[PDB]
Amino acid sequence: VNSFSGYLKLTDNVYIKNADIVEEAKKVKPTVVVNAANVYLKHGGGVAGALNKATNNAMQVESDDYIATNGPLKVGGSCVLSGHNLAKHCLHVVGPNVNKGEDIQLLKSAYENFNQHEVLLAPLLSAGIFGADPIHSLRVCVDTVRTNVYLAVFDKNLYDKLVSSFL
Ligand SMILES: Cc1ccc(O)c(C(=O)O)c1
Repeated sequence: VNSFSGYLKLTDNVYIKNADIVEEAKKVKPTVVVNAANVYLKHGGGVAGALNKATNNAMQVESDDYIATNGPLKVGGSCVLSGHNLAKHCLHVVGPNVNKGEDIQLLKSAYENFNQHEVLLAPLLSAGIFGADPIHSLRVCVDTVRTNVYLAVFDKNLYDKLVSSFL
């Protein structure tokens, strides 16, 4: 049993809810929250900007030190950093950004990072301002992630479309 409430079960391991991932993290304090990161861990907008704002910029301060030591992530890659006030850990995952011309085939590699964690609270990778089709992102999630993933979809209209269209 876990603390996640009000999710619709899509598969054996994938759950979905219309929720603000920031508000959801604050309530649940999950072991792992996933950030929709970029390779520079520059948390300006979308999920990264909202998560980072909720940490009072501590996520950005930690991230800048990580990049100064390690250099940029790979598209499709990840790193584990603090979850600050939102979670034990934040798994920063880089999905391909279609609005920068990145190979959408890298979305499966991105979701494979989730399999290193038994339970996660996550957004749909490469959705929102990363420009991918969220229906596609949910299909790759279901077909790639084998651990237990709780998906927070920000947009109510999109949430209803994802559920209604799910195969
Ligand atoms: C907080 C937040 C901001 C932008 C977004 O696109 C999402 C999401 O896709 O789930 C969430």
